[PDB]
Amino acid sequence: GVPVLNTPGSNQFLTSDDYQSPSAMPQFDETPEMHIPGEVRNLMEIAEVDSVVPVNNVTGKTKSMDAYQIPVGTGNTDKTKPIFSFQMDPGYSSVLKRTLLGEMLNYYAHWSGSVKLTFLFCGSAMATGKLLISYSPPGASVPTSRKDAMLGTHIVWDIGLQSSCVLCVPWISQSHYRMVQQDPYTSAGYITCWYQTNIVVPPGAPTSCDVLCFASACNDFSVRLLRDTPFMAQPGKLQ
Amino acid sequence: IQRTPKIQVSGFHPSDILSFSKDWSFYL
Amino acid sequence: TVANTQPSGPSNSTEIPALTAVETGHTSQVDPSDTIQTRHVVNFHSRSESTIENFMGRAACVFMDQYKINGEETSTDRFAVWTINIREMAQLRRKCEMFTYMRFDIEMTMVITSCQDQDMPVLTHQIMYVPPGGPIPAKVDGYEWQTSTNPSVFWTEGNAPPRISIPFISVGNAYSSFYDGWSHFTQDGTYGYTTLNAMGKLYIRHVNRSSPHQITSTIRVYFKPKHIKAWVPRPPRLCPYINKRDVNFVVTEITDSRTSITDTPHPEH
Amino acid sequence: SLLYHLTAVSSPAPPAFWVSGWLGPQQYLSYNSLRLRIKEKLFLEAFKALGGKGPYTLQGLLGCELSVPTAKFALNGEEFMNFDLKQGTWGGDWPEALAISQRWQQQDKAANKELTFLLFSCPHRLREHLERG
Amino acid sequence: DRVRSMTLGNSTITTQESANVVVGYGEWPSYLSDREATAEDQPTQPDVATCRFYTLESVQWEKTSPGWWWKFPEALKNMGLFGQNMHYHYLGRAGYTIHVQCNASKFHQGCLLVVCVPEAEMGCADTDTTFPATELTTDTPHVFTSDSITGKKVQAAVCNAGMGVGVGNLTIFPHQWINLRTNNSATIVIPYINSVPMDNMFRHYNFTLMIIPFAPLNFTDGATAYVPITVTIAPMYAEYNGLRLASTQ
Amino acid sequence: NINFYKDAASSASNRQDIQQDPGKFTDPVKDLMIKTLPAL
Ligand SMILES: CCCCCCCCCCCCCCCC(=O)O
Ligand SMILES: Nc1nc2[nH]cnc2c(=O)[nH]1
Repeated sequence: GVPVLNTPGSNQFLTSDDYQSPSAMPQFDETPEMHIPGEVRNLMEIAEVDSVVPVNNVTGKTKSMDAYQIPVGTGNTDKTKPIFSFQMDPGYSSVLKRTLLGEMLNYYAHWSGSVKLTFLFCGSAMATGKLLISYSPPGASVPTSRKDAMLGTHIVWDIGLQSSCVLCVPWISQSHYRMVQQDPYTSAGYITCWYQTNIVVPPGAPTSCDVLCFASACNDFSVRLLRDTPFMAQPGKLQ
Repeated sequence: IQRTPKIQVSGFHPSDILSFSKDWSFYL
Repeated sequence: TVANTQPSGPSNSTEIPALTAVETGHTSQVDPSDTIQTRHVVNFHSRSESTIENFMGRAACVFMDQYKINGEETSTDRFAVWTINIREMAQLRRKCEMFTYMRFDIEMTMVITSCQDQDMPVLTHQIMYVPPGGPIPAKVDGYEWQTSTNPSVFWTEGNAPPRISIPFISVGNAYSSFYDGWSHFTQDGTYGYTTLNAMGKLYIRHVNRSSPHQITSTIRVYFKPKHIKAWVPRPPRLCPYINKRDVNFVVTEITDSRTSITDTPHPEH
Repeated sequence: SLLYHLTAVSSPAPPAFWVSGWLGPQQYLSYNSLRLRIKEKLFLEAFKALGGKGPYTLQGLLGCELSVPTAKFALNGEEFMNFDLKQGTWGGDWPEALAISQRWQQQDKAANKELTFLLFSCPHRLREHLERG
Repeated sequence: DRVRSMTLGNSTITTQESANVVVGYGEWPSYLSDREATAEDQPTQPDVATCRFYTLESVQWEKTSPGWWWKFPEALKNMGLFGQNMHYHYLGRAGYTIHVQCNASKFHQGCLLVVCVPEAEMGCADTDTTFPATELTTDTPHVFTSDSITGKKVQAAVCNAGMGVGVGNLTIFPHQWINLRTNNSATIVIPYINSVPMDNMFRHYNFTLMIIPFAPLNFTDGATAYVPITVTIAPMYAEYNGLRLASTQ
Repeated sequence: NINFYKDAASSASNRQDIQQDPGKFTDPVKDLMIKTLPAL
């Protein structure tokens, strides 16, 4: 019949090919489609949802809820020290990599887009505060004073009735994409927090409050290469 | 169930008091 | 494509896009155009790789087992059984359990290899699918193998791997990655998603009757979900898997730890 | 009429599993867990599937008569599950029956081990005893 | 928009310091439609008699409490005619308004994650065995634990919200927060979520409601030490098929 | 775009389909929340 020439790549099983193959059950009448609420069509729909960020993932606290609560307090000492500081790197930063954003990212090797860090003040309704949340692109080192941090992309969070503030990490990068793993070429910078003024409380309110951080992707966020997550390992056969 | 250990030790349940009958009741 | 960056200038107003309330269960829709001065960026990035079709559209191994060609007539080592499920391999299991309900077709591909130890030119294998309730083979040469309605694939080595499509064969309107409930109405019996797993069994054997020396073939089944619909996403599995039958886990820490809340690894020491 | 009388106890006083093999009215084989070993593990795995607190006793009657195989089981002196030779699955109506049946089929070939035991290895050894005794 | 008033049967819920209402997956409960039905008998729709606000037993928020969970609709057995229709029918199907109430002074502080988890299938604390249904279902609800427990019960270490996941990632489910400085109530309107048109209201827990304090409750001495958390839940568009003799559970 | 088999299960994956509705997870709130306005 038709003279054919088998080109290279024949009789191979590439796990990423989409070919038509004979069905095992011809004319199978599957179950009718039902409408189930909450159909997800893209992983970026999951990465766009806020998830509590364990900023306080210090040793011994990563099996508690203390991992999540950022302690802020009314006190005249160490007001010059940063409230918290981590690498803005949602793929490999231990602070961010296990959130929904970081979990979706790890299944990928490249990422791109803006990350919004939302900070929820969980103190008294009588506690007032102002915090400077900063983002420093990776050129210089980490800011070690509020003066070095106010020079970057920052926002002064006036704690009031709204209870939450958004620091948008605005995707300042030299390349269109960054690596999800760590490499110096695609470093994304640092997130630092500082007391703008202070947490001030009445005589009967608790003098120390907690802040919760939430990470999510923005409208321009996307992930590119598809890779196996380093988070799941199977040392042996299951049971 | 529980059974009365009829002594002639057999036809009882549970075991602590060795095989059992079609009754599932043990005896020694 | 993803949304472009709009130009934004200096602002001094009562609009507060950065001030929100996470208490509402609402994720803020802020983009950098609302918090800083941005430039117009015509963004051409698209989320094509992300989609559930591409995310799950990679053939993953779901079952590895071996079976000998020689043995006593009634030997059960001469055929392999699977009891089809997607919980045996942690990678595809974790990918599928990021959604509560899924509805896909399976593109099954098998990779059968031969292991010998110190002359049969090539072996033929039969992979018989036994839907729930069908007669299961007692021995490799049992009558069931003469599949009359069980779908079966035959494959001699050196050829392309065997590959078949499977429709969406659940009695429900979707596959359940999780089932918080029991098999019996009295709230006992089996707890969990093993209650809803009513996909058949997979029997694999050598169609060759015998061999001079013992040969151990290993079959690797590769599932690739296609035409996928997924509902109700869930947090990805944090803890390592223990059993292929339940959600049992050992308490795993939330993320890797640091030394202090301001511990930021920096190069410029 | 070859017959195996298997027993298992969740809470034994210091033999969690012991077997008595019979040919009709005479006992020839005795097995204890301290000193079938695959069904010793299969029986002790059954208590991990029951989810209850109180002590359980699992019994089995695995055997054959000239060939007919009996695969009956009792939970606390009450027959709760059977072996279905066609489907090759342990079967009962009680929730405990399905729970133990599922825990045993997780082993992924224990169903075929049981079916071969009842279909070929019990009749074979029964006739081998009939000839040698 | 802080104030909100919900009327379902002969019951009204008022709240003055509330966030928005969360409609689970942006869908409002509805009756099963003829194209998606499979059970052929006529459903019973006793709207006001069962689709009304039911108040569960309160729990006491403490400075160290790690959280609570309720499994629905099973927690609503013997809760009025809703529980009766659960007993007498084989199938049931309903959406729910889960109103969680926790008021406290302006000198208190704390934050709860009030989340509805569809199919919150949980793992046992002893990972080779299993647990009875009494370790999952409620009366009083089950509590999470700060540390990892053992036994034939749910692994309630709150870091893994009984499900072997990150507890901080539970916000992928229909959730809200009760920040004692912002609101004193959380409302979640969850529709019927399942892989089948209807299901048994007893052997299947369609969703679990978790209240988990992410910021612990704190107050100085003189402030009210007793701060309860009340869960009021109302079925919605409830219907039942396969009426038979009543269950005995 | 050609199907050589009669069954719909025996096709390739729908790789070109890119659609999404992130509002059912990010804005599942009943009353609409305009971004520039106060949340409460
Ligand atoms: C020789 C023909 C082989 C037929 C194989 C039938 C394949 C069974 C169907 C796959 C079941 C997938 C279940 C997914 C459950 C889940 O989403 O968690
Ligand atoms: N209060 C209310 N909100 C809806 N949103 C969509 N449908 C409805 C309805 O019927 N009542």
